[PDB]
Amino acid sequence: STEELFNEYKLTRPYMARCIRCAVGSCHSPIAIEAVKSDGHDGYVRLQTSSQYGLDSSGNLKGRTMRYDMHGTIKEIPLHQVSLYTSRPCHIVDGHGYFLLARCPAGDSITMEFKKDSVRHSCSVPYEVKFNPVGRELYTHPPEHGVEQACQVYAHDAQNRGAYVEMHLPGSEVDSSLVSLSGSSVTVTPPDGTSALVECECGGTKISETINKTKQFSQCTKKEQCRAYRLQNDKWVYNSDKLPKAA
Amino acid sequence: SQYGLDSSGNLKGRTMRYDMHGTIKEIPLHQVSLYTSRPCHIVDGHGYFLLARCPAGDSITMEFKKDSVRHSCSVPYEVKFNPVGRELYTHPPEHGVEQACQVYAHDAQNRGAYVEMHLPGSEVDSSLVSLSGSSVTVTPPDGTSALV
Amino acid sequence: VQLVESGGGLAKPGGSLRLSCAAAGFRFSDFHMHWVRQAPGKGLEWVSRISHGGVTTRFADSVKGRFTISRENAKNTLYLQMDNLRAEDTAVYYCARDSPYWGDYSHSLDVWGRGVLVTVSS
Amino acid sequence: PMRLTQPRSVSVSPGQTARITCGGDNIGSKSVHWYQQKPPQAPVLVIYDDRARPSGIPERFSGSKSGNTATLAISGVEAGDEADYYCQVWDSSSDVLFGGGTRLT
Amino acid sequence: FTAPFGCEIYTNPIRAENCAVGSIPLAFDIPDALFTRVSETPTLSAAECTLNECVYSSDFGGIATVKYSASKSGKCAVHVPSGTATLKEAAVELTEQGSATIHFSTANIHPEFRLQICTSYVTCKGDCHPPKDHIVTHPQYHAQTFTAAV
Amino acid sequence: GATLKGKLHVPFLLADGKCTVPLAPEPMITFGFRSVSLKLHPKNPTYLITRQLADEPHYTHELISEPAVRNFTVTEKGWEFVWGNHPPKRFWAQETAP
Amino acid sequence: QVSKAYVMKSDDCLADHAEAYKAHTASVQAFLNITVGEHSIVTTVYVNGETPVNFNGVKITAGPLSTAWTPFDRKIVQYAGEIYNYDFPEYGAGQPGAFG
Amino acid sequence: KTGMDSPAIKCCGSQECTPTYRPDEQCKVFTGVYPFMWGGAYCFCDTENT
Amino acid sequence: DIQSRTVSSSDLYANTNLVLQRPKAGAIHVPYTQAPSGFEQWKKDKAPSLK
Ligand SMILES: *[C@@H]1O[C@H](CO)[C@@H](O[C@@H]2O[C@H](CO)[C@@H](O)[C@H](O)[C@H]2NC(C)=O)[C@H](O)[C@H]1NC(C)=O
Ligand SMILES: *[C@@H]1O[C@H](CO)[C@@H](O)[C@H](O)[C@H]1NC(C)=O
Repeated sequence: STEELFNEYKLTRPYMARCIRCAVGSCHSPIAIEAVKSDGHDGYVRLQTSSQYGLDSSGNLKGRTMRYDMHGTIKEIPLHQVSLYTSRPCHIVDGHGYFLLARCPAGDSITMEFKKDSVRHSCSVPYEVKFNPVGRELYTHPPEHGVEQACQVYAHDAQNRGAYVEMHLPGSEVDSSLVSLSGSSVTVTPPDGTSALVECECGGTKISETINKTKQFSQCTKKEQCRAYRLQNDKWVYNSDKLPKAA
Repeated sequence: SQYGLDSSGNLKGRTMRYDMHGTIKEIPLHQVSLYTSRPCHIVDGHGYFLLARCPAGDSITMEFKKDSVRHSCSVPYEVKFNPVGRELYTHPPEHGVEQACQVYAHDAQNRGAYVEMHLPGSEVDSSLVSLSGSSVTVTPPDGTSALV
Repeated sequence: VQLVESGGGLAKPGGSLRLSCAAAGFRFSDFHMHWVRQAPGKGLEWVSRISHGGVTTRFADSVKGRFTISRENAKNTLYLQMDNLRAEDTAVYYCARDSPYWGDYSHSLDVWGRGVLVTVSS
Repeated sequence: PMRLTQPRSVSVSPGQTARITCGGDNIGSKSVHWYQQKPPQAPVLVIYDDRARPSGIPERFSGSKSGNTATLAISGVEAGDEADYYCQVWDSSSDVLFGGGTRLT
Repeated sequence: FTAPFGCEIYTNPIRAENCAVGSIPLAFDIPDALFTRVSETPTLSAAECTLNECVYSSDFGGIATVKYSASKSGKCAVHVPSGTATLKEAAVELTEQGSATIHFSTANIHPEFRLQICTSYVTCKGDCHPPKDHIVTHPQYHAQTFTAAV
Repeated sequence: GATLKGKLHVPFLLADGKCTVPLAPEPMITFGFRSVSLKLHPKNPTYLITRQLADEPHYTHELISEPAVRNFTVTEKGWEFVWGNHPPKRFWAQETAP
Repeated sequence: QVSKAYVMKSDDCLADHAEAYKAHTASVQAFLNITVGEHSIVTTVYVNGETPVNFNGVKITAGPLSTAWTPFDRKIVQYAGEIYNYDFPEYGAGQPGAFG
Repeated sequence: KTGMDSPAIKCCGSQECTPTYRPDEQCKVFTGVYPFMWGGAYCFCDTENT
Repeated sequence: DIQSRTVSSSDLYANTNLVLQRPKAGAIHVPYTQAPSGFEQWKKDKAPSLK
């Protein structure tokens, strides 16, 4: 039934992205709030997040769950662990793809956080969340009773309605965990099943090579001197400004 | 309470030691929440002092849980958000221009500011005294004397 | 840097055995590992290799489809499950480590284990 | 699909220069490694690329290749050279392959 | 953000800078040895001036060509002994008899000024047109004067 | 009796630093005869501080929180404005009467 | 119960404070580029009519600024890199709830 | 909505503002960047990054 | 501020005073300063309808 709505999103992956206010200082969070749309009524908002919803870590349909990128590994968490608040706790209505339909009150910023193991990942952005009351009586909370009036609300509907955003081949993510010291030289060790692009400034001669097996550069002595790029692009990504562009 | 050192007086990364009826108990710092108008985020703690990142409000509360009993303290001190520069905002921008501002640094080094530590006053403890046989028994905790 | 093997000896035709290889002196999780056998009087013969994550494994034609390789990185050990023995498998078996400094893709071997005798006979 | 062929046994005089050959199909492009191996002891690689030696091994050894043939050259033959030697090649077909051990004497 | 005369304010030292206030009475004691005789320097004879372009503007919107017949090629100064026109350039190069270009900014709508050049002076005169933009992003270069008549 | 036993330092003191502050959207300037009209669409409440470069600064500062149009006279002897966190902008008038 | 309270400087006063000054008289100094017959110099001249700059034999004297004038009143305040004109109370007259 | 192409970091070298025809687009080539990703600095040449 | 001949039209005129700024040092993003949407602003100041 709903599996046809995910066939495009199954080809994507979550990604890490910059967030101005994490738990401590600005960081590279797994949940980065790219957009906060609140042009509807009754306080309903549609967030767009670097993490994905509705499908598990392996790409399968798994309902009320998030998959997010943690340093190259797609990790998974039930959606009920997730919390978010603008000026008072919001409520997660549904999540699909990169997008999250929630119910929020007014606020000058929106914060989204969840706890995994002992680390609390949070990301707060200054995008204003509006509460637009329908009609001529400016309520801060919908009434218990009244009359039905015309309104526009972010529907709890994931079907295709003609609005699209773009998929793009991800840029190569640099990773310093791939590079270490051994034999008093720089050794780069790509993750198995993937490839790394290694660019070292050593011996006055730039060396740029692509490797899938451990390599030791005899001409390099300090691991700061060389960069290793996680050359994995099988799964596509939204062209967020927080990621580098592929060639 | 105190931050950065454990119940025995040794160093410990992020933990709070607090007095519970004469026993210095310990709890990890991430269990200690605080809020002024929205939840805050504890940047760090050192000694009696706690550097946190909070929004504005008319009162600030710090709380945690231990032994399934909630502990909390809310005080009426005003906490205020002071934007730098000539554009007024409630939340720092995602991007902009760099300007000079004075902020509570995440820096525990010995700067030129001191508070004072004194000999503690004697603290009454009625748990030490109990009735037994129409006479009043008083039993100090081991290793510490009591004035009756 | 050391590779120390164990588990071989004497076994029966058509049966099962195990060879284990423990590594020290380097970060084992990054390097490919190899098993190479040598019969008495004859030269080296490649048995198999594993690709430092368990994602890829390779075996030779003369031992195709029979034997198994695994590696536990956290415990730092390489297992060759020595199944379906034949008589002419009798040989020494060396655990070896893939070498860096490879230039073009070539699979050099740097450090070799002592070698474990394996005998298959009634 | 590729077989590495070496002379089975070699006779050399101490103090002179000697060579052990290794040949095979498509050997010129593929790397030709060279290993020193006493019959009971563990192998130790003497040449890890077509050209270069690993650290610690004596300088008197040097590989070579031309066309579709390769060589291991020993300068100043020593009793320490008195052991078997092997030429190794890797390919995407069959992965690692060693040749017939050249018994030096 | 409130100081008069457009002063910028800085704090180490406490100070104000770039106050467009008043004037500085400079006095120069030039040594007698630095002067050079009229005979040595290029001497100009029979010069003519014409304003090939004039834009009455804050910047040097005015252009004037001087046809010259010099006694010997070289370099020498140019000036206007009056507040009517302020020149962009201090000196010009001359090659026997030819033409040279002088940039200037002006206040007069009907400009007329004595361009002093190389031990001579030429009476430049012409009519001038208004500028393009109402507001410009730099301060005046030409000394204001009462006369802006028909 | 006497109770003071020691001094202990207080951490987390104020320190200077560089600090990100927003820039409000570029103001739309329209010129006229000794006049400058600023069309302003602030995203957050911005302080428009303007003054003149004559003997009388006639400075004004206003907290604009909604879109506005502000017309100022730009005398022959200068005028300037700083809007939000942008650098100060100078403007000087000229004689362009019809 | 005997209780006593007192005022003391904030712990942050070493880095977050305002300096109340008195400003008396002006000194004008200007960075100038001076050329005389292709003898060029870039200097800092103290504009008082006294201090000369004498490079290459020509003596330059920048007389007193013709209209002596300052934007600072007699009594000023510095805070956070900004200078304010403020009639702060004299030392020993500071009143509560106000500056000083 | 303000669409944004990903910042095409070319490091230790220069770039050009290759144009297209999207509605009211702006393209600009910032010099002297030194980006940090989740895994460390994107490149090494401290200047001449684009 | 943005205007298209039809809701499904492929061509749209945009005039939002979009101007770019430098990214924060060490950060990776494309910052901009832009006029707030004229449609939202109109919704805020729209006079009551003809009804
Ligand atoms: C890792 O990448 C290298 C190339 O960078 C692969 O080596 C080549 O593989 C192809 C196809 O198998 C062969 O035709 C080439 O002859 C190989 N290279 C050389 C120079 O011999 C290698 O197979 C890859 N390994 C993995 C793990 O897939
Ligand atoms: C004055 O000289 C300095 C020398 O550094 C130069 O930078 C400056 O541009 C000069 N000003 C002018 C235009 O004379």
